[PDB]
Amino acid sequence: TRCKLKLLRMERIKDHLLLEEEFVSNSEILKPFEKKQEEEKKQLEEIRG
Amino acid sequence: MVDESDKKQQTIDEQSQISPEKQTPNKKDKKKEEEEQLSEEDAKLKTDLELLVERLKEDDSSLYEASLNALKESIKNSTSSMTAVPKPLKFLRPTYPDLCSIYDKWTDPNLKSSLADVLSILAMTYSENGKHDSLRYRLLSDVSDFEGWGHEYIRHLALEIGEVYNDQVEKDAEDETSSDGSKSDGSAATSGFEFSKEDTLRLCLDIVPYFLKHNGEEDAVDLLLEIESIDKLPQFVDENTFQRVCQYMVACVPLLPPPEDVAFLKTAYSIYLSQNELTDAIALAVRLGEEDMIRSVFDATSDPVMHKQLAYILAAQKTSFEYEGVQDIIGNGKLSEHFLYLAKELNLTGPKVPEDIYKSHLDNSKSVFSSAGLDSAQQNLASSFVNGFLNLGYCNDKLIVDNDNWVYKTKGDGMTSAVASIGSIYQWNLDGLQQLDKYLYVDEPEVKAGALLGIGISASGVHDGEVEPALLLLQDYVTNPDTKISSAAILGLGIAFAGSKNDEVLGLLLPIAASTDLPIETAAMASLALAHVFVGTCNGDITTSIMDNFLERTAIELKTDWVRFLALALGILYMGQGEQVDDVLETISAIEHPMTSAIEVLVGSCAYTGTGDVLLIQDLLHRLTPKNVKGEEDAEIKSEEKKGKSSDKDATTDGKNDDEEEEKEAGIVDELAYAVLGIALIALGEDIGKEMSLRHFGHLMHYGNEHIRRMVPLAMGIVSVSDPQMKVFDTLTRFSHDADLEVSMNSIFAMGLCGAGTNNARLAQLLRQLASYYSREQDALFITRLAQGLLHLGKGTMTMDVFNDAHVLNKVTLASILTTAVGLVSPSFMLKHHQLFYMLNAGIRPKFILALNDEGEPIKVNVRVGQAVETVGQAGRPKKITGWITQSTPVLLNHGERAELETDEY
Amino acid sequence: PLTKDPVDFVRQAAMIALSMILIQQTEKLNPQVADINKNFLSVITNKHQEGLAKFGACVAQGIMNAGGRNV
Amino acid sequence: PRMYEEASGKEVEKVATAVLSTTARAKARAKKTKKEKGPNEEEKKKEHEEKEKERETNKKGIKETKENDEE
Repeated sequence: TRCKLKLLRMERIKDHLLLEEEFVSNSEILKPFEKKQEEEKKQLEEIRG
Repeated sequence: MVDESDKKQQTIDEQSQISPEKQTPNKKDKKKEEEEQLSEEDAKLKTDLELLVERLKEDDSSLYEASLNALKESIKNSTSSMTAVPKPLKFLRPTYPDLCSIYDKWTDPNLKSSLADVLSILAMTYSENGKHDSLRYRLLSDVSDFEGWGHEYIRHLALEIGEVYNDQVEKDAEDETSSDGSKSDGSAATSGFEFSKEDTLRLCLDIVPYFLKHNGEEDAVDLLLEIESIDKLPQFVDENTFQRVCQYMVACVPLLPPPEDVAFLKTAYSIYLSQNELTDAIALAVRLGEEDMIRSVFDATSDPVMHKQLAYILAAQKTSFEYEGVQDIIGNGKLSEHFLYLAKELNLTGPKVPEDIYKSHLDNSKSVFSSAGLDSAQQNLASSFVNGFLNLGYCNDKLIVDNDNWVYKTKGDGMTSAVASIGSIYQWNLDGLQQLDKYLYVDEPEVKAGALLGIGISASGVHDGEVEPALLLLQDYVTNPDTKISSAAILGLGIAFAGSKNDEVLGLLLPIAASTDLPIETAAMASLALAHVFVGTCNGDITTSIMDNFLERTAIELKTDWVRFLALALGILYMGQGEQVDDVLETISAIEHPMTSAIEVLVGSCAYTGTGDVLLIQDLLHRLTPKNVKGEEDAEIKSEEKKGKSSDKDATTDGKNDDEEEEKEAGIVDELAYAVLGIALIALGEDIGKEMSLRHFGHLMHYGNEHIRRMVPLAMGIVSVSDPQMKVFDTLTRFSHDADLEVSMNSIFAMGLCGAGTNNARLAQLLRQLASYYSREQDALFITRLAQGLLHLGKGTMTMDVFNDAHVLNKVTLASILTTAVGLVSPSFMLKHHQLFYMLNAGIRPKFILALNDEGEPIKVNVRVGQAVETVGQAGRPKKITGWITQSTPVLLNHGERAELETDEY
Repeated sequence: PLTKDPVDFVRQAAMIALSMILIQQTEKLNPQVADINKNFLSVITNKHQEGLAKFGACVAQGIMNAGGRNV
Repeated sequence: PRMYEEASGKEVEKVATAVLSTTARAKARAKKTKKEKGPNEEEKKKEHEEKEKERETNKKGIKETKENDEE
């Protein structure tokens, strides 16, 4: 039982903290590049209708 | 099932399935009328017990519920548990399962809640008798089958776990809480816990921890020692006992904060010491990092035996294994005092014998060169460093160096680093000093300085036993007043001795590192060296280093580079401790400036290490804050801000890295990914912040020892070709190195594509070239790990110079630093009294099966490979000894440890 | 209801009408003055309202704040 | 009347939801943490006060008040 838990200890914390990170980070990815990336998005958008 | 009366004994059991006539009517009436009939009840107790046992086979909820329904009432309704005082107390044995039948077999939410509390009280009172222990026992070792008992027996056990946990969270404790109604301590439940522990250790693995961690005391653990040390060999073998023990520290490793975690690991060490294998003792003593525990195991073999025996040889081997050299210094001199033989013993402890074994391995691996043939401009400088990077460790490439042509064509800072790279050819070797000497007595001061760096690197493999120590050479240079000479000298001294804090080495470095009034950029090396020296052992948090940092901030702020190196140096110094580092966070923060805040976030990581989950969230809120503040508006400063931002990014990564090594072991995949996303927040929050986070990612991986090494470095690499700073590639390759030319090929093609393809600056090109040669060592000569290898939870001391350099934009000055990259792992060989240099056979194992381990005690099946192979990195790390069929017995158990094998043939 | 009417042209009229009615009456003398005010700003700030709506919102806001709040 | 501004609440909301989800992920660790923390506070002080650790706050009485301010 206590051997199972050692494995169970790492597994829960680390991935569920990364999940909580990725969720917040969806927004955050846009923020450092928003004038190369939205500039590119604009020009992409304009030609293809 | 159906009633069939008293025709035979078989049908009596069927009769009492629906309605008992010897437990319900008779007994009930009896108790509620005469009190001469207490004597009849006492005899009938034995009969009642048997009827439970026979009908334990039956499992259906209905025919336990209803049957014992009116007995459950009788506790308070008729008997009241005091109409005959002793007599209901000792008749609580059949009535206690009756209560459990409504708890667990039937689920009625109102009664399941309420009777949990009742069960706790009556468990406590009946454990005074010691018959509540026996009640648990008949279900723990079983007598009969039902689905019911397998869940039910835990409900009794859970009562104990419940209360003990609650006394910490809620300060009131005891029976004042109505959630158990049972007192926390007192000599009525304490004796119950000890007896319970005995039975559950034998048959289970269960309540034995719940009790330890809930007590929160090392005392709980020291009781555990007593019982287990009896069990060590007669009940089951040494090995089985051990798997419980190293586990004692590991399951709650990542959930004992600093004062608790150390106090528990003391006890696991002591259990091992008591048991047969001292091999298990040494591993835990290294873990603690305390000087005291190391000495005790070394003393235990050396001192009692007058004769040389196996015992002196074994002592020397055990201390030799840590290439920190912390164990090396301590163990020396006892050998001298005893005086059986000086000559064999002193050499064997030192890293001098590790030089000799390397030659045997090298013979197999041979030499293959692939170094760049480019000359002229910055391409000359690139190629000359690259030669040293491919010939790391002991290698012979004398003749190329002796062709002084290309050597002299280096210029400026290039000269210093060129001489330093020559030293890494003879890394971990006594000979090589000759090449360095020539340049040192001629030409400009620049080559003189580079010679001293090279001495540092070479002296790594020989600095113990008073056989050409680095101290001896380098003291003269410190005395000399020139800044370049002195700065180079103390850098090399720190590298060579590593974690060794010998009196001569330490005390040379003690008055110095206290001038920062004078503005010298290259006086970073003052604190940087001392920080390196400190790691590998418990830290005094030296007053010399703390004072000079503060003084530097007062004096200057013009040299941004200087103060950034200084900040890191404090945080690296404190490594090897975390208890004491909680104190010094406050001390630094006493004097407050925005510049001082940069230092604080770094030191927070070390204090909180192996505990970081408060640390993690902190280092993420910090990231958010600049932007968050801009948000508010949306609806001298230069130096302070930049130091602020950069420190945080470094700190975030560092926190994660130290944490992932020590902790549990599954989670390692996950922690690498936390970086990718930290960078991702960064990918559209700070533009400036991206530059720092790129470089950090590679050393995140190397420190963390990630399981996956194929996909993630390569994928990240492609994105970062476009992005500025080619120093990103250097940091990736230190991870990718692994077992050579498994992982590291994909790196050679990928890094080689961007480098060869794009030339648009010879500056950019230089970083890319150095990274490629680092990654591979020809024919698996050696491997580099940040980790000790002796412990896979460990962390080195020689690899901390690698970790330092990724916090700053690339510079020619930085190139001199990067030549140093020490961190060697030895290839194991089965030793004899004549010092045999060949291993017979080993099993190598990519992935441990065992769910009875994390680390994985190597499986006994394995895949078999030949003699004289390097200890394989990831996807090979568990290593089992095959020697048993040729009947050879390891004296020194090896699980994929760094440690050289030793075998006794009889 | 005529400030959330299905047709836009009614909305311009309705906002203007309110502000004509409630030209300089304080919000502790008619609570709904503030609420209505806020509607107008909310339309002006939005950039997914009809240009008919936006036109009405800004004209009606200036009538609310007319004369230095002295008329 | 008046002046209306606020759009840094949109930022503030975002980091508020973040810490709160992080705690649930964190829980497994926090539970051990509470063991060690609380005895230390008892023997000493909360921080620099000898109050607001007697109870959940320092009061458990009613807090409801009615008919307050202007009418």
